[PDB]
Amino acid sequence: RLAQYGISLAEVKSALDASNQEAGGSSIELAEAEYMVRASGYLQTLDDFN
Amino acid sequence: RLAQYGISLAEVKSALDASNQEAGGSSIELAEAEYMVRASGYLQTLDDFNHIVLKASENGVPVYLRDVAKVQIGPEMRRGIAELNGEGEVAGGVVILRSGK
Amino acid sequence: TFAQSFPANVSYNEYQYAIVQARAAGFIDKVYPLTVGDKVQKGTPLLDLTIPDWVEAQSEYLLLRETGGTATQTEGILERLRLAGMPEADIRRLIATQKIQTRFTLKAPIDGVITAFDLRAGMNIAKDNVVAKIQGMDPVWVTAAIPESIAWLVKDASQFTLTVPARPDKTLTIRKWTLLPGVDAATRTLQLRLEVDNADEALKPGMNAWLQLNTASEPMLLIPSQALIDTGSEQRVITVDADGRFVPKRVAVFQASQGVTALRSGLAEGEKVVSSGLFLIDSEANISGALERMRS
Amino acid sequence: TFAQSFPANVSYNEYQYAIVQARAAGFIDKVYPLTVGDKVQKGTPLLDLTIPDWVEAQSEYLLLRETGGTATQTEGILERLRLAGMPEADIRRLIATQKIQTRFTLKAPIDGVITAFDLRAGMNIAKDNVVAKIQGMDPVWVTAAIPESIAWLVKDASQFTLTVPARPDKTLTIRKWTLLPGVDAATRTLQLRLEVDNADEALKPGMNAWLQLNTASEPMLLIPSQALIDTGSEQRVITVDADGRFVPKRVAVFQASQGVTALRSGLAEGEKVVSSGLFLIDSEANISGALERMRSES
Amino acid sequence: VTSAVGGAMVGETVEGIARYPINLRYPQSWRDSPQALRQLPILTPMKQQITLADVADIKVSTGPSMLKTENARPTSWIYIDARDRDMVSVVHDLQKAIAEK
Repeated sequence: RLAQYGISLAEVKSALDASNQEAGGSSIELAEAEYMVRASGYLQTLDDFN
Repeated sequence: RLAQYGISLAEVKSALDASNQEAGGSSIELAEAEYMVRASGYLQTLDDFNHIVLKASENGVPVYLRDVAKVQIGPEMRRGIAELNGEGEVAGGVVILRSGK
Repeated sequence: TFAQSFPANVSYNEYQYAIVQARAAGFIDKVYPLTVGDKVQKGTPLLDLTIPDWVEAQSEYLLLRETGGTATQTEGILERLRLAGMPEADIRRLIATQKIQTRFTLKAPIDGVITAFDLRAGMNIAKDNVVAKIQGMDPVWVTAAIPESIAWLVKDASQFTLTVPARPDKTLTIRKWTLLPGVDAATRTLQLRLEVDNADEALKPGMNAWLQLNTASEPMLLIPSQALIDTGSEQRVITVDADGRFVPKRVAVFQASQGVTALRSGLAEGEKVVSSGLFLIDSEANISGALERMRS
Repeated sequence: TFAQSFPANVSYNEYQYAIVQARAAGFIDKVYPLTVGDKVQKGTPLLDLTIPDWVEAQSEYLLLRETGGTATQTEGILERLRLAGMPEADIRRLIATQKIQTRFTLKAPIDGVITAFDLRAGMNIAKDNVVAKIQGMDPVWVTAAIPESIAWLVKDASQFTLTVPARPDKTLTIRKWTLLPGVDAATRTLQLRLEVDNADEALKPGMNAWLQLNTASEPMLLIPSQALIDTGSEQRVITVDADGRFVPKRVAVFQASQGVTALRSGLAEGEKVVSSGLFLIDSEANISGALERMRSES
Repeated sequence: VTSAVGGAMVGETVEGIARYPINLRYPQSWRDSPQALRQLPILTPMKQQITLADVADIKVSTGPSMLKTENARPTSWIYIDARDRDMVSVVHDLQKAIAEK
């Protein structure tokens, strides 16, 4: 599949190890309240893998 | 400015975090003395900020940080505030004693 | 106040730009010892070539002389020889020698540098070919790239200071220059051209150069940049009224420079203004809302 | 009032286009001081050339002139010359001088800047050899890049204002804005081209331009953004009843921008709603059991 | 998210003994509200120009404000008491009560 799609073993790993984290984007005031900016990114379903 | 100059957020950061250090190039004898090779590179003036190289044409004309952003100086993010006598907010410190002493 | 040094480059003069092509088809006999990157002067032989085409008419002329034809008859065949393309000087040779001219020689039209040269021995030659592209560099050119932003300024600059690393001594005070109508897109810069004299041939096309600019704009309203609370769109400043309290003030900005922003309006001269965006919290202290808390 | 800014490039006006070509083949004699990047005005001499393709036809005209030809035997030999290429201009010289025309001077058709120049001193000119491409810029073009998603954000009533960093001193004046039929496949952006009056050529092609857009929306209930409390399940605002009784009420948000949200329903014009101190009050009413009450009252 | 819309730090200026933070971020206006984030401009690798909403859905929601955990597992407490009253008996009545209903 690699040869056929022009993807290398080296590439797949780097791509994999760059799509399984969560991110925090500080906070954001509104209504005098403190809203926290969360960002999804963890692997959960096998689809997230595929 | 990013879209207009073909620079990405990702690029600016990598360019920024690669232009703020100092380098040591061993020593170099001369006159039987020991001359140390220092190299500048720290950020000092705001110009050093404005002049972070992001993109350089074959021509010789570069594209600096000043072209994709402004470099204002401001406060940080705080976890707690201190206020004095209602007539002003200020900064201070507490002195903590070595438990047993 | 301003103090910048724009990047520039030495280049050939595009008004000294020759591209020698043959008037008519033929075939190269001899090509002189020249090649791209060489220096040539007006008159330098480029190549010899045989051009069959003017033979037909050159005969018509010579024949006319053999039988003394009308004056206007010769004046005619000589013109058919020019319009047919044939050096006014080669025709001049025809009548002198009174012999058909079959071989010719192309020569450098003006002195300069062979930047292109694609015709060598054993080849043939067509009217679209390029026997030699010669570009001069006497009044050599320099084109600086000035940041689009200060277009409002460089438009009315008095004089620049052209320096160049290759020759640290040939530093002069450029007083006349032509600001081009086009702005580079790759970078966002203006194009500023200037002709420096090259009698000594020291400024060779392809060397880096610098165009210094030390000037100051017209007197404007000036406030410390550290005093301009700017959000993406909306932005104001913090004024200090007579009683010494805080009051926001919508202001319009012209442009900053070296820690001071020229103001277009919003406030008049004199007004005291705090110099700190440090009255809000950098981490989302909704500037609009935080400015509100300061008034009631 | 929807408000959003977009990037834009100042560009040449493409209705100011002229690619000069010789009407017939010949050879260049003179090439005036000129090159790509320069700015030529309508009439500027580009180059001199010698075109022999018409010599034969012109002489046959002068022939008849001296041999008492017919008036119509001329008008017919002049169109034979007209649709041969020779410009009506260079033709008017032929008839007004009775001399053969051999050398002509090509000039700039329009006011603008040269973007191309293929012919120089010493060359032979051909029917296709573009002697000079000249693009105008008086009614200068400026195009903005709108993301396909935010496309809905632009309508007819939409108000536009341009601003160029190069010139913070020039108030711009748009005269025609258009939403091109296609979307740049390369950037997934809708193309919004608008031409701006460049009377004094102070707005050069290639420099950045910021386009701020204003768009009218559907008439809706309007409250400040500080007023809306959003918990991602309920949308509430603390109302200030007649007597001064803070009573929370559930609303339904539509859209928001410029620090002003818009409810599709949940209130009534004339009603009052708290802005500052909104948090403490909401919390007080949360402790008070008010928010609990309001939600339970249905 | 991290850097553009967040006050994410990325460097430090070495000023004598002092050390101050350097952080990258968009203008505040580009991140004022939720809607603002849905129109957050992104310059993709392929120099395409899109909004944050084109690669994600953003939604407001409540949730935890602090996660107190004991022993490496998540544990929620239950505070039961009496004014005055007895002790050595109640907790016994509960170890059998809860685990029986």
